[PDB]
Amino acid sequence: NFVPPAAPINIVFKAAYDLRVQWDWNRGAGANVREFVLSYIDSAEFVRTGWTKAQKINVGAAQSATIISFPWKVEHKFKVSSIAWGPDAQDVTDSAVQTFILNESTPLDNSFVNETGIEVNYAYIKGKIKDGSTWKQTFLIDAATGAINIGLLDAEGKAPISFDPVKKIVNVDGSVITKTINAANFVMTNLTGQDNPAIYTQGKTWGDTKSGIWMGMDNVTAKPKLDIGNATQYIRYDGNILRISSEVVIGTPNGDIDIQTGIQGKQ
Amino acid sequence: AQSATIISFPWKVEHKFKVSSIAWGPDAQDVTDSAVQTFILNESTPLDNSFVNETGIEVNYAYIKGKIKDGSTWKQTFLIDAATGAINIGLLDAEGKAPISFDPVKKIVNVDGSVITKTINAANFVMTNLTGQDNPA
Amino acid sequence: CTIELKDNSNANNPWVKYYVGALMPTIMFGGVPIGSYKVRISGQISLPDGVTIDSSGYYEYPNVFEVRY
Repeated sequence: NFVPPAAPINIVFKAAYDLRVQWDWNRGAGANVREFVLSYIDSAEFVRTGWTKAQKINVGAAQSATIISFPWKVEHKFKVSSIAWGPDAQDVTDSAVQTFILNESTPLDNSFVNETGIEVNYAYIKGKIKDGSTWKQTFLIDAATGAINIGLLDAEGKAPISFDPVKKIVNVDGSVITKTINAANFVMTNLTGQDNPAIYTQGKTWGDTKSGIWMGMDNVTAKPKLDIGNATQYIRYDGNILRISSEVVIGTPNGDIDIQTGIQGKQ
Repeated sequence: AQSATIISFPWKVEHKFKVSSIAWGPDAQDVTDSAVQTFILNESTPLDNSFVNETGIEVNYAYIKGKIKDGSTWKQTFLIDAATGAINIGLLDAEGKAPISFDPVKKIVNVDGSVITKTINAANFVMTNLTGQDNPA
Repeated sequence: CTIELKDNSNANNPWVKYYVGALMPTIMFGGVPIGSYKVRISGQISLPDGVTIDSSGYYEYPNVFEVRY
């Protein structure tokens, strides 16, 4: 039973030519969102066909979207679809279609134009957000080093995602989701002061009724731990003692049989 | 990418070009090179302006977006949001999906493929089931 | 035996149990904060009756040490 992600609750509009669309997203006990897509088509084209050959704009799970040079006095329709990591059948949920047309009666809100900021410099490429009287760095791209910090800076200055070709390292704080990973050394690390490095199936804990695998270092008791199997049939190992619930077989029949000659019995 | 661009190539000057092929593997055969082919820019060389139309780079205070013309329409391939630095890469297939993206707000980097690294230092090698039909291992 | 701990840097802190198990020549445990601690050790032995358990007067190491960080 996979619960698809919940579509954005509401849509608002801001205009300047340029048109901005931002959608609020709230979710509970549902699939987490990983990407947001907006599709915009002309209303007449929508009547002719349903969202087919409709230009789409994709964002990295950012609520606000910007359309530059929107058609003037032309009807349009939009939908915002949340994207999750589930199966294709319920991977994506789309919001309710909302029509919209640029009109002389629509108030012009140019505040969003000033509230952001980007700059192209020989030294780097940098994006900023206007916060009161100051500007906060969003992402940086240095010229001397191919370092790309992504995300609003922490109060202590810790960037969420960091890169370093100099050390040939890709540094990401948080989580990484990939279909597969190929490597030569899965060296688990106790990155935090009190972390517990381990490899396991999601939502599995040692000495638990779940049916997963758990392997890692238990910093609480400072001993390695292991568990493979369900609640009843399992291979559970603690540094002090090992327990194997399931039936165990050692060797194979005729393991030490003479190859040149067989065996037999007679009376 | 299968193509490359050289901006402001010198005119009336000969040049020689080789195309490498780098792959994961032993250092001895880590790379493979294309056949050497020289070129010259001259009136005898026909000019093809077709390639200018397809590519497109959009830079704005709001964001930086790269776009490609397909069927006489811009198609977004990667976007760099100026606000919050939301980044997604790759062409959109069927419903808009970017194979690679980074979410600083949720501190999650999403990849729709494989990641290759000599070493990985992670404190939780959680073995999830994403598609739901593939048993993870 | 059960082993308790208390951060001695502050004037008064509540003793906290961190290890419960069989008494051994050497005891290993982790998952403790960084502050300097005082350690008391007590042993509990079960009387033939399941309910009643005989404990010990808490013995405390005179030395006080910081957790090896």
